Amino acid sequence: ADKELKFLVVDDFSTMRRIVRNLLKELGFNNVEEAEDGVDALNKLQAGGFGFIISDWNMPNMDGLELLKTIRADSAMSALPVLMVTAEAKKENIIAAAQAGASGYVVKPFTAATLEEKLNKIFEKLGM
Amino acid sequence: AGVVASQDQVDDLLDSLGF
Ligand code: BEF
Ligand SMILES: [Mg+2]
Repeated sequence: ADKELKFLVVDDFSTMRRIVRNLLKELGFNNVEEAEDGVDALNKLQAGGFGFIISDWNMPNMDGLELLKTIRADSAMSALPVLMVTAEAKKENIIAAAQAGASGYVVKPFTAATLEEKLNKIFEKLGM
Repeated sequence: AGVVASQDQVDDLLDSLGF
């Protein structure tokens, strides 16, 4: 994909955001911004220009499921890739995220290989 | 076993359901 694709990394945990942002940078993606929760994330998605979202689930204020649903419901952002990267491993919830239209689902802890594999999978499905 | 403990398990799950 375009090495200038704008990513939004959403997680309440500073350390994890560093992990994800660094992986993107190492993959060639230096245009990366961060949000600490869903409310924050949406405020940021409004200024526009974002091409891909990587989101945590459990966060204060708005969680990653409600955030996914809001993005999918917004005609300005409804087809934007939203990759879930979360500790949340209960089946009924992974199911919920995928029914809500998640582009993929990565469980914590993850390997760099997994993240890369899931990213390249989305790029191809969407022709990015 | 209500919980998944690996990526492969998640992949297999999502796959088994048409995702
Ligand atoms: F807190 Be995240 F959902 F791992
Ligand atoms: Mg969290």
